[PDB]
Amino acid sequence: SEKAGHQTSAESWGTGRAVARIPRVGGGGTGRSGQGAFGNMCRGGRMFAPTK
Amino acid sequence: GKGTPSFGKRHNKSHTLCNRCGRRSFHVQKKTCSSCGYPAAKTRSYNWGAKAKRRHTTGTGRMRYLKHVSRRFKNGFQTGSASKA
Amino acid sequence: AISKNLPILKNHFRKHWQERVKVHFDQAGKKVSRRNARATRAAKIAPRP
Amino acid sequence: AMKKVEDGNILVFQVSMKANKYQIKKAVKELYEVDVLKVNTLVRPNGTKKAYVRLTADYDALDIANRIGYI
Amino acid sequence: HHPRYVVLASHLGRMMM
Amino acid sequence: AGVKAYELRTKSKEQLASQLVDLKKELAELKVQKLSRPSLPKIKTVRKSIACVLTVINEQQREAVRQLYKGKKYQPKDLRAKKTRALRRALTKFEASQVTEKQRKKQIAFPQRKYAIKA
Amino acid sequence: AAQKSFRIKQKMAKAKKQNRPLPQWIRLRTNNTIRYNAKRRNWRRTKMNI
RNA sequence: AUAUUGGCGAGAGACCGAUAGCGAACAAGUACAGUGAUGGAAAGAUGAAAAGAACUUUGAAAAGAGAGUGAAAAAGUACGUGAAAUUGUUGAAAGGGAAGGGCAUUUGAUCAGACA
RNA sequence: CGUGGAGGUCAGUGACGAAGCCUAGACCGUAAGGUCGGGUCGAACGGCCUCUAGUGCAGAUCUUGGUGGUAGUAGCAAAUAUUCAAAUGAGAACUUUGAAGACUGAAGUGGGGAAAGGUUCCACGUCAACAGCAGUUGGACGUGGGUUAGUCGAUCCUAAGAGAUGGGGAAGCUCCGUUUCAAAGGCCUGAUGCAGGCCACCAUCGAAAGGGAAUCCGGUUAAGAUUCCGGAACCUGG
RNA sequence: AAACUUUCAACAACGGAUCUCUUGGUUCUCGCAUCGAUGAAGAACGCAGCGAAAUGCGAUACGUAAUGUGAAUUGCAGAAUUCCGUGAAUCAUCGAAUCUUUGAACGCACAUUGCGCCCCUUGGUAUUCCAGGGGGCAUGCCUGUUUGAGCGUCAUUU
Repeated sequence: SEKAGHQTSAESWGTGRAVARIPRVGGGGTGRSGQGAFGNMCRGGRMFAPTK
Repeated sequence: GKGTPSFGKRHNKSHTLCNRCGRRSFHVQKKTCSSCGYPAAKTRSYNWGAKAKRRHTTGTGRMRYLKHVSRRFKNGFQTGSASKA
Repeated sequence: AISKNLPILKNHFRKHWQERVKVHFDQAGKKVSRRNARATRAAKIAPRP
Repeated sequence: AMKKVEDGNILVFQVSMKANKYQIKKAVKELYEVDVLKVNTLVRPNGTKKAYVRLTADYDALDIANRIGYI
Repeated sequence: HHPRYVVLASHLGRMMM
Repeated sequence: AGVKAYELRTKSKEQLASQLVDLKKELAELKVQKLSRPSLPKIKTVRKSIACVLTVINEQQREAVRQLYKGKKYQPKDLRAKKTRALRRALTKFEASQVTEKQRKKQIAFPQRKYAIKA
Repeated sequence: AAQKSFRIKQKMAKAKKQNRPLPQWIRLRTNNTIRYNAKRRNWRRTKMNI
């Protein structure tokens, strides 16, 4: 599906927070909050070169 | 103090329940709902809010009357009663 | 960039072209539909051509 | 509630949320054939209206509760 | 769950110049 | 157990009213008895017997009104056809089949002929 | 607040009746999957936000 | 004749197989966070059948030790298999401010055999 | 060389035990790797000829999950303070009762309320988890009971303000405006029409601290009372 | 020499990888045209003998009537004539009904379970006051009906 792995509002936190620069989910009190988002290496992300 | 001592003064509602969507997004001073737009005749919905539409669209509730129209169509909107054959 | 001895190509794919691709997987299904609609029309106006 | 039937002549009922003291008074007269002195109503913390009813001096509230069949 | 935020910021002084 | 609809359809208006009150008195008794017992399933039968009597009463009163309005052009909106909104506003079979006096002449004179090209 | 609108008190009424453990006999039905009440609420752990 | 990532009813795949595939195979737009717009998870698998361990015994009790059901409790509602990190007991060995590795042999343990 | 899947064949393997896992046990290859023995387990897997790809990890302050050394370590040191006996219990520094010594010290550690919480209130049973020690106790866990009004509030009035109608803009979502360039309707006499006569604010929403009709004492519950019970009063409408 | 530290093995731990499963997802293809003032989509609160949810329903409340099948439902209790029959079943089908308070939402409002007017009818010795039961009162526009307005304007008396 062309939607898979891109239904998130994640933004990279930037350097200076002792964490990588991969985009991350916002908010609180969920458990998904602060995870990896779009990336191809990220759980629940998007696959490399989605099959067309 | 911007922090802990400031939060200790938070005891005034800015949003109460909405008579239509019932979601506690009804601004008391503006008399409008930041979710369903009440009292405007329409329901607030934007195309950048794809998720928002999925939460409220048709099918997410009971469909008291719309869940039978397909059955009635299959039979030609018949009127009467079974003839006890 | 321009690199070696090759023709000058022109591929017009700078818009959002992935939004308007039509692959005709239904070539076979359309043939059976055109063919059956031809057989049902014939049976309705028969014996006319 | 059972102390109130024995002591105060106060029949205690559950009534519909759409009712008012005038309708509660009418109902008891028709169904149970007793005159009511006054009706006091409150809404319970669970969403059901309760009604305390003090019958008049002539009708003994233990007799009526023993007729309906709960005392 | 545990929300998190920017730990300290500032209070690091300045260096060389 | 419980009342039967086909038996009620042969009773009169006054009779079915008397029956309705009788089952309401019986239901009140069951509820004061339920307060001293761990279970009392019979309450359901009496509760569904009140629904059968009411449905037959309304069915009688709707037929009478339906005979009173028999064959007059305006009748109550509740007794009409509950088709879809658009089906109710489309043209009647008579109106959509109308034709001008000119076109009718062309149809009679020059109909679509039936032919075959074998020989 | 002691002086409260009926609409708020009505929501409290629903909350009171939703505050109980799973009925035990539900655990015995054929092909049962429910283990506990996953929507339980307490006045100390979360707030209704009404 | 042409269009169709919505609704309805059907047939399929050189597709994914529970961190995959839709966010959601489960009481999933659920619990939960924010004043609000909004944000938004984890989570499948005893067995053919509960036959889900009667009874005896120690303990205040949870439990233990027996007895029993089952093809198997090395399947006990913490339940198919059950890896690694990390950990307890048992056995072998070495150990003067690290441990690990390469060539060669002595010592201890362990393995195969021509066989006729 | 190895992995998921696909077409052909081996009339391939298997509940007399397939795949997976563990094994300083064995063999083949320079290697990538292949093969066998044993133990565990329980239902499906491979050789060869070809086809295909979401096809091989030591790193990316990589993504998700799990686990260590630090380590029984740092630490549980503010608000003057505890002690003796019996009762209960498996168990008492921490519960109950009694005696003692102290503190808040009337701009209190007392007695009520407003916003806010929503049952935390009271009773019975009870201790797996919570009270960064303990627990027989608890604002915890299971099960129930409880909030009574002509007079206390809301309701009614208007304040800063918000907003319909008549209209004018704006492609449109809608903007202005609140008595404005409007044929803006309701009270009375008599006889549902008639003779008349008077009256132009202009809808409405906006305060549980502002305006405002009227209730006091005594008694009573596990938990309610200016609300219940007894007595004695007052206001509005008819 | 023990303790201690390290490597390996067996057993037991912590953890839930791997393997085998699968009422889900994803893509392709075929057919159809059906929401709403006759009150929709969505929301609030309720309904069972024993339910908090998902599902169903609306004071006729896990449902009523009708049609088909023809012996259940099940977790416990119950249901017994309901077993060669106008008849069990959270059964299938569905053409007759009910459908709380709302919502475009429509008597006026609504941080109020707030405040009115009209019609018929019953009780309080009652056209006027008070209560109960039923039925109604939004806005723009179209065709007609009735009642009107203006020296815009015609004829006609006098």
